[PDB]
Amino acid sequence: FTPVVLATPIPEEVQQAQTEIKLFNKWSFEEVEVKDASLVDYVQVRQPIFVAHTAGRYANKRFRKAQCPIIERLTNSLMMNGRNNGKKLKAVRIIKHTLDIINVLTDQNPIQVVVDAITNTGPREDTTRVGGGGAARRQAVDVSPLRRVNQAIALLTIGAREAAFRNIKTIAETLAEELINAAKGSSTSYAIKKKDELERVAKSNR
Amino acid sequence: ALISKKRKLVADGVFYAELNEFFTRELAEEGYSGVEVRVTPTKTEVIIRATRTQDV
Amino acid sequence: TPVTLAKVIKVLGRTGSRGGVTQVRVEFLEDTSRTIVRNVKGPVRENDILVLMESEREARRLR
Amino acid sequence: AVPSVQTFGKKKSATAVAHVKAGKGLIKVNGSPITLVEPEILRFKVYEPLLLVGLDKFSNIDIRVRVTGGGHVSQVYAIRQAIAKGLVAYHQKYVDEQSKNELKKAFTSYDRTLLIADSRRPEPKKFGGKGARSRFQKSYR
Amino acid sequence: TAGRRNNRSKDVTDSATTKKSNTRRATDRHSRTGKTDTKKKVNQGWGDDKKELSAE
Amino acid sequence: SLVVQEQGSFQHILRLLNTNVDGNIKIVYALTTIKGVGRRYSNLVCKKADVDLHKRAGELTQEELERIVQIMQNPTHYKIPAWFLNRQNDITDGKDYHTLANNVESKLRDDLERLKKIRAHRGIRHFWGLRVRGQHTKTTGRRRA
Amino acid sequence: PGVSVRDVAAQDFINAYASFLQRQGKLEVPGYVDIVKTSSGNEMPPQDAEGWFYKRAASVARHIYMRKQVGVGKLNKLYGGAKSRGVRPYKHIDASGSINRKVLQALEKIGIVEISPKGGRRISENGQRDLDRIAAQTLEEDE
Amino acid sequence: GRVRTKTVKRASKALIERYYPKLTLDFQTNKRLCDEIATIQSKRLRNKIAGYTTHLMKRIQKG
Amino acid sequence: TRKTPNGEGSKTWETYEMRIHKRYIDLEAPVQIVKRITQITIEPGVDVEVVVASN
Amino acid sequence: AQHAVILDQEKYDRILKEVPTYRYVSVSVLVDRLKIGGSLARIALRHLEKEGIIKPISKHSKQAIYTRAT
RNA sequence: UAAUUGCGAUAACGAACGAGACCUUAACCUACUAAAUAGUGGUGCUAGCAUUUGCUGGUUAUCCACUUCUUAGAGGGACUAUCGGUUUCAAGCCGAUGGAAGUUUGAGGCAAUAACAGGUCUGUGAUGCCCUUAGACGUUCUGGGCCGCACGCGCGCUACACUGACGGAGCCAGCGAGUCUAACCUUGGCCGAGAGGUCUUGGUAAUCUUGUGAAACUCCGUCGUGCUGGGGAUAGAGCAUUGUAAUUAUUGCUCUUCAACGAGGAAUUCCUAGUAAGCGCAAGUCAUCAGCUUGCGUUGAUUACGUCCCUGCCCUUUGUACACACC
Ligand SMILES: [Mg+2]
Ligand SMILES: [Mg+2]
Ligand SMILES: [Mg+2]
Ligand SMILES: [Mg+2]
Ligand SMILES: [Mg+2]
Ligand SMILES: [Mg+2]
Ligand SMILES: [Mg+2]
Ligand SMILES: [Mg+2]
Ligand SMILES: [Mg+2]
Ligand SMILES: [Mg+2]
Ligand SMILES: [Mg+2]
Ligand SMILES: [Mg+2]
Ligand SMILES: [Mg+2]
Ligand SMILES: [Mg+2]
Ligand SMILES: [Mg+2]
Ligand SMILES: [Mg+2]
Ligand SMILES: [Mg+2]
Repeated sequence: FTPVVLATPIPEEVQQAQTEIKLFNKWSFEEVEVKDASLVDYVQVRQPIFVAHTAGRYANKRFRKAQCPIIERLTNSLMMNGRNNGKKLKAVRIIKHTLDIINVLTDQNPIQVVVDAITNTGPREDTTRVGGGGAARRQAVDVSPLRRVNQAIALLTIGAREAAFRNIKTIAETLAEELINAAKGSSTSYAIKKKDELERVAKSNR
Repeated sequence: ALISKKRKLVADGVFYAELNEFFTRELAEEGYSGVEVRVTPTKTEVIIRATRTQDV
Repeated sequence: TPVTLAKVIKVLGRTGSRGGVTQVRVEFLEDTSRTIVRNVKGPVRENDILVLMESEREARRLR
Repeated sequence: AVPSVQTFGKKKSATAVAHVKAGKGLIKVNGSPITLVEPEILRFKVYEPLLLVGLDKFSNIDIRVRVTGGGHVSQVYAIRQAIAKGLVAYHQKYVDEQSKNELKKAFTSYDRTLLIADSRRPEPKKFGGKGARSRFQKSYR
Repeated sequence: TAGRRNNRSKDVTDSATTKKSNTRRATDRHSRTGKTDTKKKVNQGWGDDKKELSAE
Repeated sequence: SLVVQEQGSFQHILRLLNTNVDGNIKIVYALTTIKGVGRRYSNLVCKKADVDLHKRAGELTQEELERIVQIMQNPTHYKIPAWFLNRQNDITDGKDYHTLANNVESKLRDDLERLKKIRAHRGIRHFWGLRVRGQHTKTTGRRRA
Repeated sequence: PGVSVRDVAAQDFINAYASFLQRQGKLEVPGYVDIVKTSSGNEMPPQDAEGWFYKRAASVARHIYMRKQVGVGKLNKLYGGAKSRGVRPYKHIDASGSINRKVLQALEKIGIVEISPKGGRRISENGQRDLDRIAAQTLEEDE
Repeated sequence: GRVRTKTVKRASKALIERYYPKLTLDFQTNKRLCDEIATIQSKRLRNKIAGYTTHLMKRIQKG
Repeated sequence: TRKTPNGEGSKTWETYEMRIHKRYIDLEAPVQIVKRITQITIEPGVDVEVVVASN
Repeated sequence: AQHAVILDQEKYDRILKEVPTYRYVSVSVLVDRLKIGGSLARIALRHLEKEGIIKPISKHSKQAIYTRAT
């Protein structure tokens, strides 16, 4: 990669990967393709980044929320429930650990496994509350791609958080564990179950 | 003397208020319209605005 | 499972009493030239892609 | 006197000033090499401008930066801004325009807001709540 | 007949859990004075629109 | 630090100071289930007796334990500052003590009794099962007794 | 190459300077060490037991090398953390002006720091020496 | 929402009325015109006016 | 300060303020001009203070 | 206070034998084996690293990661 | 449209108050004027490490120069600009590009007519009337009380932990205030485990406290799921501080004592971007006392970008025997 060194020296692994390929903590942004129709344009993956910490303005326009790198979107949803509001450096680190753990098990790309877990837990159709007067039935509706991504992330993180509460396992482990099972849904994961049953309920009313 | 600049400017403001009051009570039948004070070397100057200055 | 893919043609408007539901006309990418109007859940713009878990059905007004 | 410029960067109330002169390629923040900077999770943030434009191009210059104000994040976004803005300010008065314009192109394409300062800023709180928007709790009766 | 124990073993009077008690809100617009006023005495104070020209 | 072995030497549930102590918990914190000895006091005592903090309760030695007790009931001779002790300057003999185990139950009564017997308001307040330290008794402290 | 402590990572510098004075034996370690709390805003004393006087002195040293002059009040405020008031909210509190003042005299009698004019304590010319010395030693571990 | 008040719209009407020779499709020079030709108390007000004199100008050329 | 003299009503705080502007100009002069400059250029509201030397 | 707190030489050997086939080993992974409460677990990771059987791909407190040796 | 904000229709045409304008604060100036009470480069003077020039500091004036950063005067800048979609191709609205900034640029101040038996006579030496006025309802002095505890309701603080407690270590803000006929903000040095004490010192302040080295946070360890080292209520014993006085314990410090609380029923509050939430700090009060408020900055999300279902209020239409106006 044609090394070069100046007064204050920049390290090898630092020099090497950075100017070669623009990639994660260290992980490949290339490959990593969304295996489902739609769900593309709503999952970021190129443009590539270094860490999941970015100060963007994603909130001031309706759909621009989707242009955020989806790894970072996964992290943002990690910091919540009171005490953990803010505290992204915490979260950023947890993701880094999580990715490494996911990579150890069943190889591939941990950033790809993330993409798998997202696409698989998004409900295709759902129900809402339509009054009709008095006792209200439930109307089936087909949920958007955007909500499909959001709810996928929210479902994944929550289930991991609750599974990481009051037990020896850490967040990164359970977070990984969830994503792994949610790669191809094993129905052993909090997220998949909730997805399937949202389409189970949406099926019985139709 | 020897005052803070902050306390000094405030103190002067309070001085105007109390002075302004005393005239508004005292000079009422002279048509007291309000005052202004000019701080100079050697003197403090107080100008009485009144429609009727012959009684003042 | 007979999965069916459809692209959003148009944004018709908001249904539902609360109003968090949108009426949308779509075109399937596999075997085009037919359009059905579907009720969505989340936020939607034109050229999105809705996965219709059952190919032939539709709805109009909600309460 | 040698060829030299000075730039800054701002995020929140943090303002990071950087002096870019001609030299053997040192990069220093307040006391020290750019190679620490600790948060260190955010380390690759302030590396970013170097690797965006390529690890060379600093060989002919010297970079020294100092930060006052802000916080352990707020300053990190500020210094990387002053580093990149400086490299592009240097080619402005010394190298040729077309090299500069390629730098602004290689930066802005990706960016973080590297040449451009984030305009966000704390909103004044008002009475009736602990927050700017937030109100207090009311019980009715 | 003193201390926590005794009080703890006693029932709590109902007046504890009672309400705001109101007592004369909805009568607020109806004067209790029984007097009222008179148009003449009011026209002396505030003048009447009948004599207005002579005022201007 | 290291991987250890021992054999059968360590025993769970060792008894000292008229109380029981769990063997598998670290010795500094193992000493705390005894009345009168908190986290601080436990720590300093172990350090003064020259015992390893990384050890559990079930380990050490019948001699180490014996030493630990000896210091707890004579803190002032083994050079502990006596701002470090729970009962100092008495009110009878003026001496400095540290009351331990079953005895701390005894010295609460003694003290509590002196107030009541002397008819001090703090005493009277105790006898009524109320809060002494002067806190408002309207809202707080309902269930209690 | 040439070296300043500014070229060494904050943590593993002091750790190496800590392990230095430890290895050394010329200390002045008052003896109320292991019984003291390092602040009123702490629950428990340092976990290092025999130690940690080195670590602070090594911390203290470096901090005072990094600037003109510092006093006891400045170190009290530096090292002092947040104290749990129990059921009451947290507040910032200063640390012990004994541990710090005695650390200042024990490093001075050892010649790494001197009482400065203007007030405070200035890094000793001999201290620059020794600090820049074990600094470069630490960069040897990464060679 | 940005809706120009009467005062802005009213002046712009009155300007394009009598000053159509000169003005322009360009705000920047129209701005400079107003400072010379008209009396306005604030920079902000003038820009609001000059901006709308420019809008009306632009579409007049379309009929 | 709260607006109400009493306590009733939703609690409306109101904050007044007073701005203090302070300038200084250094002159190297004889005795004449200073004394000429201090007596005149007087003004209500402008506090004029003239200090001396280096210390 | 439910098992897993001390040494029990049979456990030591259990470790040396059972650590392989673990793709992921850590504090949580050691406890899940019905043994080794978290303290000695954290020590175990260090001594198993003295020679082989685990590769330190991770770093720090609250997260440990090791892989079977190659 | 945020707006009787406009377009348009039009027996109306053109106008004023209120909205808008305006004013203040936060954003952009390598263009203007400058600064030992702000700061940079250079040079002396000077310390350390490497030595090959180097790297990192010291020196309220040893000098020379500058104004990017800081400060505040005068200006400039935005007008929803340009282009394109949509619409009576109207006012407008939406997307893209550019831009310090395009949600009234963000947040405030000011704010017409009219109503209420809203609240305040306990802010006023504002005030009608009534009451009282020497055994006083005047006033002062001693002491107690407003804190009193079977319980009902409301704003909150701290938590039930392992995105954690603890211990070392890293170590970064902003809005403020501070002493004259006085004792205010306090660096520094010693003594003390602590709280604190003592000797001195700078400051009427961009000059000194103060870079307010604040806290969450970041790092390395200890603990391991057990009411545990989570939690810190209650209570014992001792030491200090404010004050004439601390008992019903003003506050602070140390040891000990180690409660409820395993995410909270029916219900219900607040909120759309540097916002929510987490986090501390200054100021008000203040001799001493913040778990309160007013502002401040730090860390920094999820989800809408919609509707009239619930609730609240406005608008027409309509009825009226109400006009002191459904009390
Ligand atoms: Mg105990
Ligand atoms: Mg600190
Ligand atoms: Mg600390
Ligand atoms: Mg300037
Ligand atoms: Mg843009
Ligand atoms: Mg009334
Ligand atoms: Mg009044
Ligand atoms: Mg009261
Ligand atoms: Mg309230
Ligand atoms: Mg605790
Ligand atoms: Mg900590
Ligand atoms: Mg003592
Ligand atoms: Mg416990
Ligand atoms: Mg909850
Ligand atoms: Mg206060
Ligand atoms: Mg209050
Ligand atoms: Mg009618």
